[PDB]
Order: sequence, then C-alpha cells, then structure tokens
Amino acid sequence: PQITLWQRPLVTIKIGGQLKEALLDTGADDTVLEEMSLPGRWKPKMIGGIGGFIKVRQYDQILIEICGHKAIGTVLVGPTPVNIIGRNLLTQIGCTLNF
Amino acid sequence: PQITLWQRPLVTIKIGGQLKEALLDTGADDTVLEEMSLPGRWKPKMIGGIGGFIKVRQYDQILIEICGHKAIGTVLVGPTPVNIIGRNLLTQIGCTLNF
Ligand SMILES: CC(C)[C@H](NC(=O)N(C)Cc1ccccn1)C(=O)N[C@@H](Cc1ccccc1)[C@@H](O)[C@H](O)[C@H](Cc1ccccc1)NC(=O)[C@@H](NC(=O)N(C)Cc1ccccn1)C(C)C
Repeated sequence: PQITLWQRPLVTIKIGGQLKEALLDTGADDTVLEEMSLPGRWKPKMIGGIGGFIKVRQYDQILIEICGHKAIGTVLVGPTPVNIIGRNLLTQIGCTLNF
Repeated sequence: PQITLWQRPLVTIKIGGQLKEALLDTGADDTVLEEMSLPGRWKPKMIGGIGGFIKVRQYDQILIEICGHKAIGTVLVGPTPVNIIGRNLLTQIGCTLNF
C-alpha cells in the first residue's frame, strides 16, 4: 500500500496465530510488542527510548505477517504502551519512506 | 526522495538558518528537538515514550525545512538524545510509507 500519515500508521499483524494491531515505525531500530506468550526460548534484554530503559524478552527468528507480507526476525516482548514494528522487519517487507 | 530503512532515516533539517540532523519518525505523533533556545512563547509539556515521560517546552508555528521542503507547526524542545521529526510535520511535506 501507500500509507499517509494523517493518522497513526497502525496496521494488523499476525503473530503466533494471533491478530494484533501495530505501529509501523521508521524511528525504531527494533520491534517491540506488548506482553504475550510466544513459543520459544528467550533472552532477557534491555531497550531504551524517551523516558528511559525497559526490560524486555528477546525472541529470535519469529515469523510475523504484516499486511499479508511475511517477515522472520527478532521480536522483543515487554511493557510497551503500543506494539511497534521497527526497521528490522520493515526492511524485510520492502518498506520505504517516500516524498 | 525515496528513503530506505537499512539505516536510521536521518536527514538534514534547517531550523532558524541552522542545519541539524533529525530522524524521520512515523511512530512519533509530535516533533521533538534537542535543547535549544528559540525565541517565542512556550508552554510546558510532558511527553511519553518507551521508558516514561520527559519534560519539554512547546513552541507553536515553527518553520522547519526538511530536505528543501518547508513545514510549519508545533515543536517540542527538551533533553531528547535525538531530533525527531514526527507526523505533524511529515504530513506537510507529503511523506508516505510504501510497501
Ligand atoms: C521503540 C524503541 C525500541 C525505540 N528506540 C530505539 O530505536 N533506539 C533507542 C535506537 C536509537 C538510538 C539512537 C537514535 C535512534 N534510535 C524508540 O523509543 N524510538 C522513538 C524515538 C527515539 C529514539 C531514540 C531515543 C529516544 C526516542 C520513536 O521512534 C518511536 O516512534 C516511539 C514509539 C512509542 C510510541 C508511544 C509510546 C512508546 C513508544 N515514539 C515515541 O517515543 C514518541 N511518543 C509518541 O509519539 N507518543 C507517546 C504518542 C503515541 C502514542 C501511541 C502511539 C503512537 N504515538 C516521542 C518521540 C514523542
């Protein structure tokens, strides 16, 4: 699609057989989802933003589908206000910024 | 221009005839710049992110220019580690997400 930015670029993702909404976020390096159980082993990790650092769990090599496009990569799960799709997965689906 | 997401989408902005660099960020609602003293009237504000909130000063009607494109709007100033161009100014420059 072409997405304009008059509103938040929220899309539907499919992950772990769940449907969620998530924000397509060019300013995030990483992908951060709200707390959930995923299959897999995980490593504790820290990530930061405005306001500080949070503790998250890192899951590697996770399959996610964003608007019908598949991505396989690292997902962090932790106490985020909103599900964030970062540049690690946006690049896999061929996302660009245009103007 | 088409900006790819392999690297962080940092561009040059001009604000007050200063060049700076800034992150084009579709996940930010607002624009947030590193501490600087602008003329103008301000309001105190709090903005949140990953690890919590910071305190900023809000200036309205600021002209910024982003890759030769002018935009005019609200800018928040405070102790951010990076300059962030948010959706309030990205929309004005006609910026889209495409995949
Ligand atoms: C999500 C994490 C992994 C991300 N961090 C990083 O990517 N890094 C720390 C790497 C880095 C280092 C240096 C330079 C650039 N990047 C982040 O917080 N990114 C911020 C920008 C930023 C980068 C570095 C340091 C500080 C800040 C931003 O790109 C991202 O869009 C976040 C996402 C988010 C939204 C809501 C709540 C929590 C996170 N937005 C924000 O932090 C903005 N807030 C909002 O827009 N809102 C709270 C409104 C809102 C609410 C709900 C949904 C959307 N918007 C700030 C900049 C104003």
